[PDB]
Amino acid sequence: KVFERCELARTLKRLGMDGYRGVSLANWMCLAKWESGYNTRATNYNAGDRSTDYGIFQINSRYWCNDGKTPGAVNACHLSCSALLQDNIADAVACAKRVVRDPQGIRAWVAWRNRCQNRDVRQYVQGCGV
Ligand code: NA
Repeated sequence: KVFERCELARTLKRLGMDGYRGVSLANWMCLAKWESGYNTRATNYNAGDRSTDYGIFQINSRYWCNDGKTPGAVNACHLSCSALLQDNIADAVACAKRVVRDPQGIRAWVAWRNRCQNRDVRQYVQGCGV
């Protein structure tokens, strides 16, 4: 499904993402916006290394979830990558929390560095009542 901005903001807050490991809600919103445009069914195949990015946060199969076709991969979130394509984002959120628990934190997503880091991200949550 494709979330509307404020709808997603309220959903993430309820799931406990605001300030999770120091990452503000607006940063997670900026990340979801640039990664998938708030689309839970988005997938991106990386022909260069044979891995695929899944869901709203575009989580990669080489380390985070299992899709069976990615070479030399692990599954740190202990999930089938299919779980990251559901309309209900509970599992995608639990896995995103795992990703940021790693030593790079939010920086793990290159898109965050490119479009969110050191920018005014307030706009992503304004008017949402969060
Ligand atoms: Na994997």
